[PDB]
Parts: sequence; C-alpha cells; structure tokens
Amino acid sequence: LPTAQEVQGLMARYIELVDVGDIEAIVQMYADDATVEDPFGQPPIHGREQIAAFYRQGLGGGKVRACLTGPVRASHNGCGAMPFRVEMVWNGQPCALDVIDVMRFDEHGRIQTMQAYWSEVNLSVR
Amino acid sequence: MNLPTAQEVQGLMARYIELVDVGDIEAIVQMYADDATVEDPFGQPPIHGREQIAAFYRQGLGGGKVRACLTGPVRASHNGCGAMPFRVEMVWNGQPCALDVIDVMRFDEHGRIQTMQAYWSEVNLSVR
Ligand SMILES: C[C@]12CCc3c(ccc4cc(O)ccc34)[C@@H]1CCC2=O
Ligand SMILES: C[C@]12CCc3c(ccc4cc(O)ccc34)[C@@H]1CCC2=O
Ligand SMILES: [Cl-]
Ligand SMILES: [Cl-]
Ligand SMILES: [Mg+2]
Repeated sequence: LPTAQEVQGLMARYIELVDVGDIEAIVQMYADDATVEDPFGQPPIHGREQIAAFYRQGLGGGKVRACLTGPVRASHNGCGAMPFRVEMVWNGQPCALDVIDVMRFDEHGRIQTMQAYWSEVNLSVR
Repeated sequence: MNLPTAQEVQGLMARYIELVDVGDIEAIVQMYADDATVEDPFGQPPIHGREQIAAFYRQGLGGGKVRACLTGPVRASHNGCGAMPFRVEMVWNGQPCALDVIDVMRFDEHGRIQTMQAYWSEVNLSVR
C-alpha cells in the first residue's frame, strides 16, 4: 500500500486535477472497481464510465475551483482524509462549499473508495 | 434526540472538541454509545465499549495538558455522520507540538457516537 507520505501526495494531486478540471486525469486515478459516495449518504457510484459522468456533470462547465484548506491527514493503511473548499456558481449565485474527502488507495496507488462529507449546512453564498 | 440532523451533527461534534479541550473524560464517554468503537489512529485495532473507551481517553488526556480546537467547519451528512478537522496541542520532548487530525463520526438513533475514526500519523505532527 502507499505510504503515509505517498497518500499525502496523491490526495493533493487529486485536488490539483479537480481545480484544473481534467476529467480524464481524475478518472485515471480511480481503480477499476472503485466506488464514489458523494455526498456520503447517497448510493455509491460504481464503474469508470459512471465516475467519469459524475465528474463531467460536476466540473463540465469549468468555473469550479478547489483548494485544500489544511493538510492531508494520512494513515499507515493506505487511507487519508483532507479538508478543502469548492468554489462554484449556482444559478448566478457565487457559492462556496466546504468538503472533507476520505479516500482508500489500493496497492497500485489508485483510489479504491472515495467518500465526500458535505451537505447544505456547508454551503455559503459569497 | 433521534438520529441527528446535519445541523445537530455539527453541534454534537463541536461539543466533543470542547470536552476534549477541557479534559472531561466522563462527559466524553457519555457521548458514545455503550457499545461504540474507536479507531484512533485509523489503521490500529478498534477499541470496543465504554469501559475501554474511557481508559483510552484517560490515558491520552489524563496527564499533561492537551488543548484541542477546530480548524474549520464540521462537515455533516444527512445520515447521521460527519467529519471535522482539528488540531491537538500537547508536549513532546518537553516542547510544544501540534497534531493535525480529522475525525469521522457516525451517530446512532439516540444521538450517541456509534463509531469514531481518527485520521492522523506522524506526518501530521509538527514542532517549533
Ligand atoms: C459536484 C459539485 C462540484 C464538485 C464537488 C462537489 C462536492 C463534492 C466534491 C468532492 C470532490 O472530491 C470533488 C468535487 C466535488 C459539488 C457539489 C455540487 C457541485 O456542483
Ligand atoms: C492522544 C493524543 C492527545 C489527544 C488525541 C490524539 C490523537 C487523536 C485524537 C482524536 C480525538 O478525537 C481526540 C483526541 C486525540 C493525540 C495522539 C497523541 C496524544 O497525545
Ligand atoms: Cl486543517
Ligand atoms: Cl476547513
Ligand atoms: Mg445501540
């Protein structure tokens, strides 16, 4: 499994890819059988095509920005958690969303699970 | 209460940090379900039940002064879970150090913590 230092680098790279909006590069970071729960509480998304569709829908228009708001926390069993802020426009209202992602990596450094914690209580109008 | 709403999760998890900061072990243990599990750090074997959880917090908080504070908002779901970023300050080698942590908590139908997972390792420890 990736080391704690490697998890920090992978999760930071993921945020960099979200921020520039490269959907294909993001999808490549996921394992074949990965699941995404975003927001956590909703049914998982499974499969490369469906994960790509989710990022295409979320990031498609451009105008999404994302940045870490504190350090990546990493374990020694290939998992980590990170806090970040997403900036977007929701029907002409510029908004920000505070999120924590929890990720579990496989032995190849790919994302096996992703769980995103947020709800409407984490939304703010700018 | 019942299963906490997202707003209630934010309040419960913020209170937990206040109780860590002041070091009220009994009040912390009362927030946990009787059969709760703690994984701290995540990756180590779970701790089961209030007796073992009390012992863990008394070992961690019972000695030198520990301070804890949120470093950003609590993220909450609609299914009784949340995640929060915070910083713990304590002493190591006679000097102050800081540890950055993210806890993930799942609450039960009575508003008590059923599982807690704490994400951190030595890469999150800092000094000077
Ligand atoms: C999908 C989304 C944009 C990106 C995004 C959101 C929420 C959680 C995320 C978690 C991620 O790891 C990456 C991107 C998002 C927003 C919710 C509403 C929206 O437009
Ligand atoms: C135990 C501890 C103080 C408190 C604490 C630590 C780590 C994770 C935590 C998670 C919590 O939800 C509450 C308290 C801690 C530190 C690790 C070493 C130390 O001194
Ligand atoms: Cl932080
Ligand atoms: Cl934050
Ligand atoms: Mg019960």
